[PDB]
Amino acid sequence: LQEIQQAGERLRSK
Amino acid sequence: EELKNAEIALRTQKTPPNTAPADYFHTLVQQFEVQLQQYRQQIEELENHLATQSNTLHLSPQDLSMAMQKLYQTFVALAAQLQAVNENFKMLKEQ
Repeated sequence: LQEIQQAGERLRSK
Repeated sequence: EELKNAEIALRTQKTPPNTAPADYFHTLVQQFEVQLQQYRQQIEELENHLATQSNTLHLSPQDLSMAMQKLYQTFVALAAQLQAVNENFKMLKEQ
């Protein structure tokens, strides 16, 4: 899930 | 997009019968400038989601709770944004 992957990325970046 | 391009092309043709190509090349530079970083960001995210699916084996239930709390905070500040936009547009329609 690319939005889930982006949100996990946002977890990783924030 | 192609159709509009061809129509303007026909107009320019009926007009004809080096700065522009260099400018178009530089624009082709600018277009991809950000897209390379889009690729890099999507790649770092691919590595991240791959690492997470490696954990997707079982894991502990709490992360969902963390995401739910951040979800309520997100929707709250988003209601702040939306309520702000609504109230300002209502002040406008009043004016």
